[PDB]
Amino acid sequence: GVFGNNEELINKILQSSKTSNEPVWWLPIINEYRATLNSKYADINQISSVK
Amino acid sequence: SEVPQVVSLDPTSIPIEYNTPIHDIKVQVYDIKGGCNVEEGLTIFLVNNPGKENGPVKISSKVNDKQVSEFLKDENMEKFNVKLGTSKHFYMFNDNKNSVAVGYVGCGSVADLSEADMKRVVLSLVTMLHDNKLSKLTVVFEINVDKNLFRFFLETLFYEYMTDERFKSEYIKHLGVYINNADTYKEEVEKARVYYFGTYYASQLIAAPSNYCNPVSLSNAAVELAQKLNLEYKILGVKELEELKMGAYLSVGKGSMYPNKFIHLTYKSKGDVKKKIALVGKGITFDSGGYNLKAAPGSMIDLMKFDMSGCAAVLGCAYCVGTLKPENVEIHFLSAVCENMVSKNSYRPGDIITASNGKTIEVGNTDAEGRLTLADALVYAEKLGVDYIVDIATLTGAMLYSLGTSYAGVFGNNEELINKILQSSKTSNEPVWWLPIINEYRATLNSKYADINQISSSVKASSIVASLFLKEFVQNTAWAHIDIAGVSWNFKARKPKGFGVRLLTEFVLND
Amino acid sequence: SEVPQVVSLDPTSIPIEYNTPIHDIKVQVYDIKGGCNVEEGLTIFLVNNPGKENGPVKISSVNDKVSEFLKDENMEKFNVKLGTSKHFYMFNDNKNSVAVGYVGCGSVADLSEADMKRVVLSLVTMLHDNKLSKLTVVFEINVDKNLFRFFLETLFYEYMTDERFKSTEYIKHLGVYINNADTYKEEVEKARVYYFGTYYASQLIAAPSNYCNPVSLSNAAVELAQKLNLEYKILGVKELEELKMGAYLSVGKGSMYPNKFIHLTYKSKGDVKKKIALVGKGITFDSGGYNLKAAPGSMIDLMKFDMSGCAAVLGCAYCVGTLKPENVEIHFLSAVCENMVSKNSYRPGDIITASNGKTIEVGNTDAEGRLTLADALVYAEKLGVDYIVDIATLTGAMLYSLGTSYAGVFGNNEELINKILQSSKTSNEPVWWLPIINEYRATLNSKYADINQISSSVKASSIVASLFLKEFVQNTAWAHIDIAGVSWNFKARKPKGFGVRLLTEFVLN
Amino acid sequence: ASEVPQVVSLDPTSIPIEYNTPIHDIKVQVYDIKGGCNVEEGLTIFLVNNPGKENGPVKISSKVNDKQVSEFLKDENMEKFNVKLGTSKHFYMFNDNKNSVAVGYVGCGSVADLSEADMKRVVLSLVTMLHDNKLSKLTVVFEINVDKNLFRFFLETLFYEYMTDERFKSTDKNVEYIKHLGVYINNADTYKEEVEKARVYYFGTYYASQLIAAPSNYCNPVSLSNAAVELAQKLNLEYKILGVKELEELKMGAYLSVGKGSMYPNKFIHLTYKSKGDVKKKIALVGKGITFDSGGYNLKAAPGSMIDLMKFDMSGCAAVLGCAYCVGTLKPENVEIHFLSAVCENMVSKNSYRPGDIITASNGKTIEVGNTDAEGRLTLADALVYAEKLGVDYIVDIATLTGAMLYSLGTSYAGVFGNNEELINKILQSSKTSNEPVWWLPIINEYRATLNSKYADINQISSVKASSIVASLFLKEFVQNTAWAHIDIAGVSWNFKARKPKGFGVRLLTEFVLND
Ligand SMILES: CC(C)C[C@@H](C(=O)N[C@H](C(=O)O)c1ccccc1)[C@H](O)C(=O)NO
Ligand SMILES: CC(C)C[C@@H](C(=O)N[C@H](C(=O)O)c1ccccc1)[C@H](O)C(=O)NO
Ligand SMILES: [Zn+2]
Ligand SMILES: [Zn+2]
Ligand SMILES: [Zn+2]
Ligand SMILES: [Zn+2]
Ligand SMILES: [Zn+2]
Ligand SMILES: [Zn+2]
Repeated sequence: GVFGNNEELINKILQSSKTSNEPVWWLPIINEYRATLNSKYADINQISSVK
Repeated sequence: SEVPQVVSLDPTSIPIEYNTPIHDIKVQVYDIKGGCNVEEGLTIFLVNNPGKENGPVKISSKVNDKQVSEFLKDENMEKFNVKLGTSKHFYMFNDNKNSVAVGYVGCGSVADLSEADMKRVVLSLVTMLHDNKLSKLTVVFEINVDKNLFRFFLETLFYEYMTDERFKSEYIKHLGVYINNADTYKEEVEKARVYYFGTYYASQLIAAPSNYCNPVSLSNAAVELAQKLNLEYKILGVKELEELKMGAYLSVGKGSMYPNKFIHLTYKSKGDVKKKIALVGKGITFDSGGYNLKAAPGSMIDLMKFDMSGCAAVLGCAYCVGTLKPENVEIHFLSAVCENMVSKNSYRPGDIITASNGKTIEVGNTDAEGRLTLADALVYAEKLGVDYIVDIATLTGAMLYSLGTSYAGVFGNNEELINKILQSSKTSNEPVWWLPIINEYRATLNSKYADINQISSSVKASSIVASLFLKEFVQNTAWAHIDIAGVSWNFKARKPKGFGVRLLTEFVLND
Repeated sequence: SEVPQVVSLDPTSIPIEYNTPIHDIKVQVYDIKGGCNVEEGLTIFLVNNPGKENGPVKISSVNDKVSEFLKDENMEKFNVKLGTSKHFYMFNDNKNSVAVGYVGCGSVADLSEADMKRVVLSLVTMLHDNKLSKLTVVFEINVDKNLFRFFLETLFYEYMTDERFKSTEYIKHLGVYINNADTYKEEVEKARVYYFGTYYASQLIAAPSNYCNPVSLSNAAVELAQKLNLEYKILGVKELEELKMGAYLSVGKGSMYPNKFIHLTYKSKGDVKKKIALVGKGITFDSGGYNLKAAPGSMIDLMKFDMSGCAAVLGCAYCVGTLKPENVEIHFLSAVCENMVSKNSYRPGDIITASNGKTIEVGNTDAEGRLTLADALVYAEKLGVDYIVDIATLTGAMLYSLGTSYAGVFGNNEELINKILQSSKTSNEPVWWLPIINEYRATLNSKYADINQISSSVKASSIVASLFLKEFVQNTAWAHIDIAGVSWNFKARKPKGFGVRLLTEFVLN
Repeated sequence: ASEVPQVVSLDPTSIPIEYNTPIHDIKVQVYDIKGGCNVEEGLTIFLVNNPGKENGPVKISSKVNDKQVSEFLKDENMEKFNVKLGTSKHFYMFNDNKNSVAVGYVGCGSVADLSEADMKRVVLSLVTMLHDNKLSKLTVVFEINVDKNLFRFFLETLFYEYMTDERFKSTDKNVEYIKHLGVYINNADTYKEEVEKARVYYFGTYYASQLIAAPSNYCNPVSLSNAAVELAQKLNLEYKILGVKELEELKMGAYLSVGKGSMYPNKFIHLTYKSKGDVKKKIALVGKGITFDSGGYNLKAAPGSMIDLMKFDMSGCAAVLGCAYCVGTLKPENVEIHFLSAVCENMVSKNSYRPGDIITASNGKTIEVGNTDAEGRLTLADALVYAEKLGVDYIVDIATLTGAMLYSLGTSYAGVFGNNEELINKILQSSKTSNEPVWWLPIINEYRATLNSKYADINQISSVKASSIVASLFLKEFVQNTAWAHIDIAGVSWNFKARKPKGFGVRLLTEFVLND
């Protein structure tokens, strides 16, 4: 699986995947799940409590 | 058909609300460039603050009321911030000594609002309404929304505002909207109200417990829906299902006290037909798992009336299509409805059953019941001679591990159809992500004795494997499969989402 | 009334022993001051020793010169460790062979509920391996009038052996030497009655579920009512439909046995200054339903025990019907059914309607007891009674809370709680008061129904369940006795018949 | 003051503590309702109910010394709103001086006597009005009846929830605490004494909360004992911290074994308060101080285990130090109090103690370990032996001991066990006046036999699921002839929904020390 913050880079990853013949699939970074990392005390949680 | 009972106190029909209080709301849209009137009711400003995170609230719209303008001055509003979803509202008297409420909902610091961002904004509004007895709500959009997102706003507002009290023992009458380019958005209002009910209608079917919503009662409700819309309808019973040789579907329901019922609605255009579309929905009114009983920690068996969400999504689409009445199109709404139960009459792990296309199938897990019924529905669908077959189903719990509770996955054998669905996901704002059918896993379905395995032994990646199974029952037609298992139920709100209704409708309307 | 069968070899009734060898035992009680004589059988001295580790035994009295065996020098070789025992056989003055011995009662002077039980098991052990015709017991320790009765009751119960289901002896006389004997004599026949009431309950609980089903159990209740002389009424499905008991009826939907609501009634010849309803959970087998008991620890092979509340209720009916109390009206209630897996069963998620109109969302088909108890409490309150006491094996959490010795009681009225606690003291069946915390009520707020059956969370399972039941009592003092932890004796692999003596002491006081 | 060991230099060497909180900067003024209410600057809130009528209409019943604000609050206008418990509404209006003021209410239901949970629900609603609003002044008007204790409880709880812990934030923080608090109530002069008593109890509670919320890399045996020393110094309390060598001398084999696997040396905390008066009662308070409970070789690996929460296993100690603050501040008369905690960390190592190991307590009793995750009773055992040698009238210990508390009493009520009815009844009474709910649970002697070890004097655990009772039976064996009580707060210490500690026990223990 490939995740990213930039479509140009991701597609380059996909393009390299095609020519290297090492298969990779694009998966989404879903911002709605970001709130599950809101820690009560630290700046951020390491993990969710959203499987 | 007569719904069988064990005792006389067992319900014989699903209660359905057709006339909702939402249908009583007169909606008016005004242009923002002209300023706001704040006479009656509750007035809410949707405000953001670009580049300053949790920044101060600043209203920037002239209001034709001196008492409310003093309230909305910057010195007073800077006492609030725009953190997404945050809200404040005050009750006060305006210039003519009438009681009004004014407030805001924070829309963050990001110009571009998402499908999720808009949902949290809407919930904040809804929280104020569930505490409000007033007759009018006015919403002022000091943010950017396209025509689609504005419709999504109304749909979501409508959906959340409505409360289901069928099993229990002061709604607004007017909705005002100030938005830029108002006249372009007016056409979205009544389209939203339709999309609203289709989703809520599906919601009612899903939320209905399995003693209320069973194969017979759901098929009866489908007929009743068809009669109110005027759609051709046909319910296939066991005897006909036996002569169509639908052994996979029929096996699944053997252990139920309720006869199998196959739902077939049809919309036909008065036009000439340039597209035939079949929509297929998973219709398991309760998934106990059968002899593969759902007893493992996490199985969520208390939630398993929801396993007919796909079917509900299809009926929800049927309402919208039957109401909006698109042209040049013929739509078949299909669902092989049954109940997956434990009994002496139940089918067993290891049983080899024969689908209606002649393929023999070895059952390895009776809780993989959905793909077995869908198999027969897909064979039924393709013989209809359609251009597109789209199935939607709460098929695999694995989706929770892959895409989660917000995005559904779409699989298919045809890239154009997949692309059309993604486009439909993008204009309906019901998020879908394209997932692969990896052909290399196909060998894991090779049975030693039967034509094909029902499940793999091996290859965790069950969502793909389930799609590989389904692909075997569509021979020569463009087909797509949407797993809504992760997204169907709203776990936080303890209610259904009615997911898929708007997605499928946008697919038939914009194609 | 006819028990349905799958095959002809299936039992159509519960076998019941009414006339036990215990009812055949001659009991007489003497004052220790007159001395003891050791004619026939086995004579046992109950002795303690304040300042023991445990310390040596010392006897004190015997009108037969054998006084010498029990001399201080020989007896000092044995110790008084609670439960320790030794008995020796000898020839007496009349050249007859007699057996003499001791049971150690520790050093704590006033013996408790548990400790006295340990004494009895030790006594019973000697009786089970010996062919005695008479047993004589000497109390060289001090006990209450109530604890003595408890001694007798427990003795009788542990001594009795259930052989109903076997394919492949008892003493006829019991002697007791104690001081102020004339004060204890009234306790003897009361004990034998409490014995059978307890043993009767034990018989019902121990009866396997193929023998003890909703029909066969309701039949036994009628037979009990008939011999006793108690007014009886048995509700079948058609009158339960009437009455709209949807919660109770859903639980039994998956069973091959029709639901039967048991209603026995006792009315005093006195004038009635108290009307009491006793309600018992009567699940003849708890499979758990679609929430099948498949998890480790569920003990599904024991779930015939899930009608212990019902059994306790009928056992109480025996004592009440026999002892015939004054100024009391008692209703013996149990909504009996079976929780099974079937095409006809109720499902997780189902919304059902109780007889008071409240809609209930089922979250776990294994939370079946509170569903049946809900309708029973509505029915109970409709009789227009002053006190409602329900007793049920409701929650396994009780094992984590109080364990296997003390039962928990919950309630809405402190006086009723006070009477139950007082009854626990004189009945010597240990009970502890637990709180109904209203702060947890919100966990039952359903999205669709009037109320949730269970919490989704809130591991305070016993308290949440008590909260559930309380919603079905509007204006009556009600207490709830949870015997899920105390009903079964795991070590001895038999029932305790817990609650029979507790409930009876409650109506008597 | 000892040196906190580090594995890397980035390891924290002290627990951050906020002593001077924005709450302490708040000027609190109390007025009598009979003089009327002035509707100021800031936000003015009415606490209203409607006795015997459920979700009934709102009616203000206190003279407002403003014609414009009286007119707005006339009930013609107010009955469109209801008093449903937790409900709240905001009002905007202009007063007699043509100034803009804010007014509102919080519904207090229909039950007249508000329980502690109800009042919390009232307070939580108040805090929502305080959050996201930049008020400079908050005014509360009591149109409901509360006794002196419940009024104090109102303040304590208000302060607690209003306060936000930002010690461990760096790149996350945003907007502003009120500086003034006005209270309108009838018979105000009787309630004035509760104000500063609340401010103290609040912080003792928040102080305990801060220690518990502190993660185990911050809050360890050394850093926690350091914080206790530092606290004693600010309060002029006598302190002594026992290290490994003294604990060895004192032969505390049970306590010392538990800490063998930790990189942090064991630290025993002993604070003391003595009145200049003559001492007429001596009390020992013992708190469980496991800075992290991994479970040891009985590792917490089962699904319900809550291993990320186990920094909270020193809540008992935290309540005790929190009590020390309150006592050290209020300075009670004729009393001598010992604040004790055997602090350590239960870890997995080559040096860890093993399941099956037999250890010797300071009173000579040999103990067979059956489960290393039952480490708390081992530390309390030596702490209780230490406590009794001090020659006190009462020994009260408080601990997150058994998860069974969640199955028995839940998350709201703590359990108390004991060997003396008069002590149990003083603790229960303290629960009433502190409004920290506690319920009396039994120590069942029939269960003592399962602690009968084949080789050691006694087993650490049974092999009988009544864990809280068995643990109490264990502890009872380490108090010979002194009145003793055990408070199991395992279920009530952490607020799961809020995702924070409660600081449970501070007010209960403090009230217990004060009312004799
Ligand atoms: C299903 C209900 C919760 C009742 C159930 C019960 O308590 N089940 C649980 C289990 O043993 O798995 C459990 C035990 C202790 C603590 C928490 C949960 C009881 O056995 C019953 O079926 N009564 O009808
Ligand atoms: C097991 C111990 C004797 C005490 C321990 C405990 O009670 N654990 C729970 C229990 O026994 O109910 C639990 C165990 C496994 C899985 C889930 C929950 C407590 O957490 C602790 O370690 N205190 O120090
Ligand atoms: Zn399934
Ligand atoms: Zn399914
Ligand atoms: Zn059950
Ligand atoms: Zn049960
Ligand atoms: Zn532990
Ligand atoms: Zn611990």
